[PDB]
Amino acid sequence: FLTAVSSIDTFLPVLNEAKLQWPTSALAASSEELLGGYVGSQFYLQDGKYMQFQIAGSSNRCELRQMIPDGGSEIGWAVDDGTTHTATSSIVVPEQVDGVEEVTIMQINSGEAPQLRISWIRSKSLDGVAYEDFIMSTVRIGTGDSSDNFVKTHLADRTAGAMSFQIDVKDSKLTITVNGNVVVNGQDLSFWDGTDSCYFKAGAYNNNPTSESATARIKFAALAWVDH
Ligand SMILES: O=C(O)[C@H]1O[C@@H](O[C@H]2[C@H](O)[C@H](O)[C@H](O[C@H]3[C@H](O)[C@H](O)[C@@H](O)O[C@@H]3C(=O)O)O[C@@H]2C(=O)O)[C@@H](O)[C@@H](O)[C@@H]1O
Ligand code: NA
Repeated sequence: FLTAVSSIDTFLPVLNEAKLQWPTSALAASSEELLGGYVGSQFYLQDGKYMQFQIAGSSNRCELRQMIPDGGSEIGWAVDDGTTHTATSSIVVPEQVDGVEEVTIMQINSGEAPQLRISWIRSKSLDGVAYEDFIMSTVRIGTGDSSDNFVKTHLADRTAGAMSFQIDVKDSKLTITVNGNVVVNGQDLSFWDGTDSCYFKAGAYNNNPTSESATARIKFAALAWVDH
């Protein structure tokens, strides 16, 4: 028997501003359904406190997608609209099973391309330095596929305990704070000026696994998004 995330108060504010995509982008449950007790192995309250996401398969997801609050439709904002767009979370990333290679846990996405992904990564070299079992940001600065279109940053090695995140977008600039420490300040987003379809996401989006059955698993102790 699985306990629903909505059975406690902690996540109601974000559930009131999200729909859930599972197991792919086009299959969704509404904010109303989430608030009404949506539950399953993919999305349940673990140990009385964690909004836990689980998903297997290449490019499959169990992921919240930002909505206008209070039964609203899909949100679309812009990096240069003047509003500060802020997402906060506290995440326990447990040990990922063999075959899971990258799990996107927070995003800024849009109708053109992902402006930002925060992901857990098993192993990667960045700017000449090898990192293992760590949290990375990937920012798009163009629409191409080569590495020149991205800025990738080692944010923090994965920790045993909960790790806090804050993503702030204001006036075409991005700041990321992890465990209270700034890890990216003033990253340019101006390529995306005028893109009015941006939105936050969070959960588990399974990227390039080497086994289709390996289940990615991510636990949120807190999640919120706000415009201010
Ligand atoms: O060394 C590198 O940086 C490796 O990057 C690989 O290309 C990445 C690309 O940089 C980026 O991470 C992209 O991200 C996509 C994501 O996985 C999801 O599919 C979706 O969110 O869309 C993202 C996007 O389009 O921005 O994924 C690719 C990738 O293949 O994983 C390769 O170039 C690799 O050879 C290289 O080592
Ligand atoms: Na765990």
